[PDB]
Parts: sequence; C-alpha cells; structure tokens
Amino acid sequence: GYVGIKIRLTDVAPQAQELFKKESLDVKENKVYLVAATLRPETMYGQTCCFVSPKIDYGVFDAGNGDYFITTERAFKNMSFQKRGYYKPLFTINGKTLIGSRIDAPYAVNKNLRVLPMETVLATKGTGVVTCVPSDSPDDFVTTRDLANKPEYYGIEKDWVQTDIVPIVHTEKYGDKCAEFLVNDLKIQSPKDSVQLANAKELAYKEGFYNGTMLIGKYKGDKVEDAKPKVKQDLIDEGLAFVYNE
Repeated sequence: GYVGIKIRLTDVAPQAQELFKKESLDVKENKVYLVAATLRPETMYGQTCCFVSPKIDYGVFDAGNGDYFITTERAFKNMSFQKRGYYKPLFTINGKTLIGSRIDAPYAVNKNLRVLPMETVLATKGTGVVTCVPSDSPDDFVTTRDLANKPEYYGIEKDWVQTDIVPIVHTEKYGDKCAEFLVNDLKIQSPKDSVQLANAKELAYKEGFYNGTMLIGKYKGDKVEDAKPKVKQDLIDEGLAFVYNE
C-alpha cells in the first residue's frame, strides 16, 4: 500500500537534454514525471529535493494523455496491474544523467528544487525514486547533511541542497523538526551508523502519526491521524498522486 507521488520534471540536466532531444521527448510541453513512493503523504509539504540512484538505469514510460513516467520496469508493471507481462520503455536513462534537473514537487513549500543522488536507493523495492523530507525523515536528514558537506565528491552544487527547513509536524516528545531532534539526541553522526537510524526511522513514524499535529496546509491544526487520509485524497483528486501496491 503506497502513494505514488507525481514529481514534475521542469528543466532537465544538460546531459539528459541530448537524450530527450534525440528521443523526440520534450519536458516543456509533455508532462514528464519522476514517480516516488511514500507512506507519508502528509509530509509532502516539506519536500526539499528528490532522490534517484546513480547506479539505477531508469525507464521512461508512456502513461497516456501526454504523461510519461520515469521509474523501474518492476515499479511500472505494478502501476498497470490496477494487462502485460513486460512493458518496453521508450528509452532508458541512467540516474547520474538526471542529477541537477529542476523539479516541481506536489505541495512542497520549498521552491527551486532539484534531483539529487542517493546510492543506497533500492531497485527491488518501491519505484527507484525517493521522497526527501529532512524535517520528519531521519534518513533524509542524514543524506541531506552529507550532500551539503561533500558536494564536490557527490558531483553536485552546495546551493542545490536546501538547508533551511520549515517545520511541518508538531510532536510533544520531539518538537517541530523531529528528524533533527532524533539525529541529535541519538547522536547520529553519519549515514553509516545504521543502528541508531533504523531505531530513529521507527520512533519518528510512531510519534508523527499518533501524536503529530499539522503545522501547515489545508488541515493545519489537525492531528496527523485525522489529516493523513484527507491529504492523501486531495492529492489523488488533484491528479498529483495515485495509489499503488506490491
């Protein structure tokens, strides 16, 4: 049970431009979406970027009405069982080629977003594209911090990584930016101490859902427990997201 977030690709990175050009696809007219799976549609307000893996060869698929989806074959295969055994993508594109593309992420209050790398993004789970909410996701916060620290090493620009984080969810136990708090209280120094992070992912999901209050959006002031299904429905209604299982 996942929610597939349609992240609109607005301007493609220079080396991708050639490929799209050579394959007759144009990002300015057609809608080209990176599809990222999430279990927390209520946190979509706090998106600061978008994650893809440099090591994954993504497919570009035709979804109809001039919509195109960038994901993995296996991810797309699911989005259709709701009648083929295999769907040939129009062409494939490596993750590295997409880094630095500008994007518009649904509901995100942060502007001028970009596609950034994360090497540990799986090919066998979800869509190959990952959501980034550093305020409420410890994993995201830690990866963000790394990219900010070693931009040359990861092949990005320091400006691309948004470091001003606006609070989305208030919690009793952890305050307004629970990922920041949990990374700090549990002394998570890097994305390498994997014990404290797996513990942190759990605690953040629990308090966020059960003791969380929205600080932003249509349902500002509501318990997350109540707001979550309502925010989900809105995005689906607005054609910004859709349901997808495995």
